[PDB]
Amino acid sequence: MKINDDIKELILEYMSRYFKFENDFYKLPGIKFTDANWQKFKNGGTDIEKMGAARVNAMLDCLFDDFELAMIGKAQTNYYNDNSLKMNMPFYTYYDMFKKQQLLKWLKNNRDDVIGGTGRMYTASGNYIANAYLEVALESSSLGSGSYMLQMRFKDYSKGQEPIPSGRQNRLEWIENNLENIR
Amino acid sequence: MKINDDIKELILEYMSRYFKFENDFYKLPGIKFTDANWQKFKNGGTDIEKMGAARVNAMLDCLFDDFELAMIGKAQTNYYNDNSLKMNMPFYTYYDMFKKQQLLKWLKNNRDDVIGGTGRMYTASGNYIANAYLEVALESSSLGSGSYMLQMRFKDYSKGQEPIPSGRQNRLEWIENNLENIR
Amino acid sequence: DLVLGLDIGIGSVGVGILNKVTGEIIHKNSRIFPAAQAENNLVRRTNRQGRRLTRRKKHRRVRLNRLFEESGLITDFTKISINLNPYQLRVKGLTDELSNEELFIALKNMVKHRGISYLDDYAQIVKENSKQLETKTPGQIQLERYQTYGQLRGDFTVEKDGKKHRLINVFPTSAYRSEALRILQTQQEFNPQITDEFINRYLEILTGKRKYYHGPGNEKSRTDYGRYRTSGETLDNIFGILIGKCTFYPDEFRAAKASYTAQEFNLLNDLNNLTVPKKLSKEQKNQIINYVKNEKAMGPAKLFKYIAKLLSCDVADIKGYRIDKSGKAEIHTFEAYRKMKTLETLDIEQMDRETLDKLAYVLTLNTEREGIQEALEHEFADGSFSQKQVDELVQFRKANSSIFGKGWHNFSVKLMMELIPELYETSEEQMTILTRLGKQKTKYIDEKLLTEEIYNPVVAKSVRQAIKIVNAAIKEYGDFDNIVIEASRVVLNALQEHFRAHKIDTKVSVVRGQFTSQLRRHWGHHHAVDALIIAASSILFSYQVDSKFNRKISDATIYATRQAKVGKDKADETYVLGKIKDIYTQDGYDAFMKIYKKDKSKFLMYRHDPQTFEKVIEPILENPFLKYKEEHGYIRKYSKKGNGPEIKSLKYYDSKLGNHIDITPKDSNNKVVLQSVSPWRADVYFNKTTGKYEILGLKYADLQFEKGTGTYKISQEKYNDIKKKEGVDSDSEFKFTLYKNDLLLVKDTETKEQQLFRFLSRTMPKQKHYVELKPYDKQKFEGGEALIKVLGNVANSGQCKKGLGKSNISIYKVRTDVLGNQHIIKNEGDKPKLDF
DNA sequence: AATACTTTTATCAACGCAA
RNA sequence: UUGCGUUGAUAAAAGUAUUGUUUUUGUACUCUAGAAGCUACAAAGAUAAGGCUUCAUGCCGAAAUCAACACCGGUGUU
Repeated sequence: MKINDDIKELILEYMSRYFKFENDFYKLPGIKFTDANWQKFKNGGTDIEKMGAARVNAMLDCLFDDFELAMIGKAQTNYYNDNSLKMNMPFYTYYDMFKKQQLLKWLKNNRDDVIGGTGRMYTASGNYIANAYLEVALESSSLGSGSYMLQMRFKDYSKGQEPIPSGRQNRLEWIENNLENIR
Repeated sequence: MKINDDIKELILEYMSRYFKFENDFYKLPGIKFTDANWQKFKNGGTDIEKMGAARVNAMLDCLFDDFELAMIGKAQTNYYNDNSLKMNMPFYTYYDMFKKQQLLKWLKNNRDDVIGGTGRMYTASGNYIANAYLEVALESSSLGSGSYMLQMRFKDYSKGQEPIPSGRQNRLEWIENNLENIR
Repeated sequence: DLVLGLDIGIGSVGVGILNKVTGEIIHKNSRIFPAAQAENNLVRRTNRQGRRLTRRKKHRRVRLNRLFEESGLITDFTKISINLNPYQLRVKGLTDELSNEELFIALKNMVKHRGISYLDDYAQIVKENSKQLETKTPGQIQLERYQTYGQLRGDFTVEKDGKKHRLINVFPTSAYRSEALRILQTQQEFNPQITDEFINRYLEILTGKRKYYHGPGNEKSRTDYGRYRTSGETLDNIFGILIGKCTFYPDEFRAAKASYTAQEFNLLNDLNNLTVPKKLSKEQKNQIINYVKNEKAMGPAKLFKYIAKLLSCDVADIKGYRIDKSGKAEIHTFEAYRKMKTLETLDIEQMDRETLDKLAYVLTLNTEREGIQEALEHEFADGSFSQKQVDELVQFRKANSSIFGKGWHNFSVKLMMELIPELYETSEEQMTILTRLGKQKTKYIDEKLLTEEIYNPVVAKSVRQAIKIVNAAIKEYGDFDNIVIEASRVVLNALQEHFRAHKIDTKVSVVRGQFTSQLRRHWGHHHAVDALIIAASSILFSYQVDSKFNRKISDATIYATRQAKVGKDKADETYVLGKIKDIYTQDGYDAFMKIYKKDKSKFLMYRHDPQTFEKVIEPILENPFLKYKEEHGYIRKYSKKGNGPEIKSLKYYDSKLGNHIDITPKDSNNKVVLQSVSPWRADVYFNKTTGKYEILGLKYADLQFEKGTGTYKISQEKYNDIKKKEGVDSDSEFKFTLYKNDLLLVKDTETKEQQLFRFLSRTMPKQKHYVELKPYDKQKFEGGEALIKVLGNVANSGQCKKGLGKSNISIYKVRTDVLGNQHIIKNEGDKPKLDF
C-alpha cells in the first residue's frame, strides 16, 4: 500500500459512486471535513502524503471492504511494473478490471459457493441508505457472527427497470447474465 | 483497519521479531527516521494518529503482507467487540491466535494446495536476512509471475537447531507437525 | 396460615398477603402490563393478506414472460416500448395482425387488470357498466372513454349530452376472457406459431384464482396457513380441522346436523319430552319413526294430527312441545332425509347408516362444485358414485342452501350411538340418561386449560398474569388458606379443580366490588392496598418488559423530497414535500389558507409558474374555489386560449428532514425517503480513561434478514458503524442492554443519593447519550417535579430527557421478579446479543 | 395505504321448551 | 350445568377488485428546436428495510409468549 494522488482520485471516484450528496461522506466521524477544506482537497489543493494516517485510513475503509484493501496493494504492484498500463488509463479503471477478473475466477472455480445481497451504507447523520451496493461473498470463508473473510462490493449500472432477484439461484443467474453492467 | 495506540505496539513487536538491529528498520527510504525521532516514537512522545499517511502505511507495508492487513481489520473487529479478549491480553497475542486459527482452517479443508517458501527481508545496509520468516500460500489464488493473493508469514521458535526441509510434501508435513510452536 | 388476595383489573393486577391471626401485612405489590387491544392483529392480518395480492400480481407477469419465452415468440425483453397505447392495440388486433411486440403489450395490459368474479349501490353501478358488454368488449369501452373524455382510469363523474353521471373501470372477468379469446383466434389466423396449448396456458394464467377453502401454498411449498401442511399431510378443506370436538369425548369430531344419527336423536329426544295423559311406549315410537321416514310430505301439523289419532283422544291435550316466536308447535322431523329421498339416480333406502353420515359430512362442509367433486374420492370407497350421481347431488346441495347450511351438532356419532338404543325403551331425556350412565404440570397450575376458556382478549391476559402471581406466591410462601380474587366463574372452577385433584383444601372464592366500595366507605399504590382489603375480608412494582424484535420498522408511505431554501436558509437544504388534495373541499380551502397566510412561497407553483399564480390570486380576492367551480368549471391553468389543464391539487414544501430510510430508485434525481422510524433498545458502555458512561441506540430498522441463511441479526461491522456515530470509543467495556420498561438505577458517587426510573427510548439524535425516563411509582411524570442533584428538573411538558454522560453518576440495572423482589446487577455478559 | 365484494369455523349474550 | 330453536355482537383464518403515494418515459400547457419539471393525462417499475428453494394456481416478513444464571416436569441465590 502506498498513499499518493492516485489514491485521491480513487477515493473521489468511489465517493461519487456510493453517495448521491457529498455532505454524507466528508462529514462522517473519523473523516470530518469542513466545506472549505473539502473544496480545497477536491480541487487539488492539499497534499495527501502529509495528511493524518487515521483520517486517510478512515476514508479508505468506508468505501472499500476489508478484502478490497488487499487488491489495492496488488493492483499497485502490477501497475507500477508495466509501461503498457501506465500511459493508457488511470488507476481506478485498472482497479475495476482487477476486481472483475477476481470475480470471474470465483465464478469459474467455486460457482456453488458464491452468495450475495444488498448492502446498506451509513451516512453522516446516521440514517442509512438501503441498497447502496451489491455485496458478493464466498460462503466457505465464513468467519462468525455474520462476517465474511472474502468479500467484494459492486454497483449495478443498468438501464432496464427490473431489480435484482432474491434466492441463491436467481441472484447468481442475474450476476452471470449481467456481467457488464456492474462496476 | 483503524490506526490507534495498539498498532504501534504491534509494529514494534514485529520489528523486534524480524530485524536483528533497529538501525536496519528506521533508515529505509519510505520510513526515514532519525535517531532522536526514533527514540521519541519508541518511547511514546509522538502520536501515531497524526503522523503522515505514507510513512505509517510504509511501516505497515514493510512489516506485513497484503493479505494480512485484511486479517488485521477482521481481528480488530472481533477483538474490540468482546470483553475478555480486550481485558485479558494485548492485541498482538489475539492477532497471532487469529493467524493460527486461519492457518489450521486452511490445512483442514484443502491441504493439497498449501505450499511454502523462504523469506528475504531487505534492510538499510545493502544486505538483508536470508531466512527470517517462512511463507505459506495457496496455489489456487496465484496472480502473476511470482505473486500470490492469499499468503502469510510465520517465524520458527523451535529450539532444535534444524533448518527448513525444502520441497512441498516435507515442508507441509513439518508445518503440520510443528503446529504448536510457531507464532 | 396465610391469605392471598388478588385484584384482577384491565391493565394491572394487585396482590396482597395476610396471616389471618395477628393480621400483619406480609407482602403487597402490583403487576403492570399493557392491555391487549384487538386493533394490532387486525393491522398485522390486513398487511399479511394484502402483500399476497401484490405477490400474485407480480407472479402473473412473471408467468406471462415465461410463456412468451418458451413458445419462441420473443427472445429478449429489453426493447419493449413503454409509451404505446394498449387499448388501441387491443381494438386494432381484433381484426388485424400484430407483429409479436404489440401482442405482448396487449396481453400484458390484459393480465394487469382482470375483473370481478363474484357475480356467478356499487352493484347498481356495475349494472350500468355491464349493459354495454352485450355488443362491445371492455377494450372498446375504455378506448371510446379515452378518446371522448380524455380520462380512462379511476372513478369519475362527467356530464354527457343528457345528464351528469358516473364512470367506473370495473368489468366482469367473463368479458376479458371473451375479448382475449377473440384476439388470440384472429392472431392465430395470422401468426401460425400460436398453438392451442399457448392460448389455453394464457387463458389459465388470466382467469386463475385459488378458492377460499384452499389457502396459500403448493405441493412443495408447505405453508401452515392453508392446506399442504408442514407435517406431510394434505387436507381437502382447511376449515375441516376447525370443527369443534364432542362435549363428552374430547378427541372426536362433531356430527353433521343433517346426518341420519342426528335427526334420529333429535326426534327421539323431542317426543320423550312430551307428556300425554304417561309417556309413549316403544312400539308407537317405532311406528312414528317409520311413519316420518316413509312419507313424501311431512310437517309439524300432520305430526300432531297423527299422534292425536294414534292415541285417539284429541290434539289440544298434549303439553311439552317446543313453542316458536309466534306461538305454534315446533318439532323435529326427518327434513333432510325426506329431502334426500328426492334423488332419482341414487337410492338411499337400502344404503348404509354410516354412509348417510359421510354424505352429510361432505354436503355440510363443501359448498362448491370442485369441493364436493373432490371430497367424494378420498373419504368414500373407490367407485360407488357415478358422474351423473355426483352432478345431481351437486345441484341438490346448491338448490338447498338453507337446509345444509345449518351447522354442526353438539355431540358426536360415537356418543349418539350409545344413547339411541337407550331412549327407545326408557322414556327419558338426554340428561337423565347421561347422569345415570356417567360419561363426563404436576405441582403447579398450567395456563393452557384456563386461557382456553377465555375469549375476550382483554380478560385472558389479566387471567394469565394472575395465574403467574399465584404460582409465584405458592412457590415463595408455602401454601395458603384463602385465595380471594376479583370469565369469573371459570377461574373459580379451575382453581377448585386444581386444588381438589391435589388432595389439599384451600378456600378459593370471588367477591363483588360493591362490597369493597362499601368497605372503603365504612372503614374511612391504588391496586395494592385495595388487594390487601380484599385479602382482609377473606411498595414494590413489577413491570412487563417489551423485547420483541420484529415490529413495525417505519411507515409504508413513500415520500418525495426537494432541495430548496425556505425562509432563512444560507444554503440549499433538503425538504419533505406535502400535498393538498381536492382543493375544492372545505378542508382543502382551510388548509390552503393555513399554508398561504404564514408563507406564500412554500408552494411549488409560486416558484416555477408564477403567471398562473396570478390566476389563482383573483378567486381568493374577488369572488371560494367551489363557487368558481359551479360557475365556470374548474380553475384552469394560464394559456393564450382556454385549453390549459385543470387544477385539483397543490404540492408544497412541508418540513425539514429528520429520521428516515433512503429508498431512492436507481435512475432517480431527488432523494426519496421513508419516515417515522422507531427505537428498540439501548446498550450501555463505560471507559475507565475518562470515567463516564456512553449509550448506544438501536432501532427496529437496523436489523435485517441476512444474505445466505435468512437469520435475523445485525453484523459486527454495521454495529461498529453505529458505535462510531454515537460517540462510543473502541476500548470501552460493555455493561448491559435496556429494553422498554426496564428499571434503571442512577446513583450519585459524591453525595450518595439513589433514584431509579423506567427506560423508554433514546431521544434527540443530535446530542449524545440522551435518554428518556419514565417514573417508577406512577404512570405520568407530570409537572415540574425535581430529581436528584446531578440530573436536574423534569421539563415543562412532562418529559424527562437527560444526558447521562455526566461526571459523577453510576448506573445499575434492576431485575424484578413477578412479586417485585428487586435484584440489582451491574454486568450482564461479555458481548451484547446480536443474533436471533 | 384504503375503499368495494365473497366464504368458513368458534365463543358469548338474550328470549322460549325438557331437567 | 346438559340438549334443542330463533336474533345480535365479537374473534380467528382464507380468496379477489379498484384506487392512493412515489420514480422514469411520452403527449398537452408555459418561456425562449432548446429549457423549465409547476398543472393534467396515459403507460412501465416499486409499495413496511429485506430473504428462501421446490421453478411455480410458489413461500416468509407489523400479533401473542418474558426476570436471569447455576445444578439433575422439579430443586438453589445476587
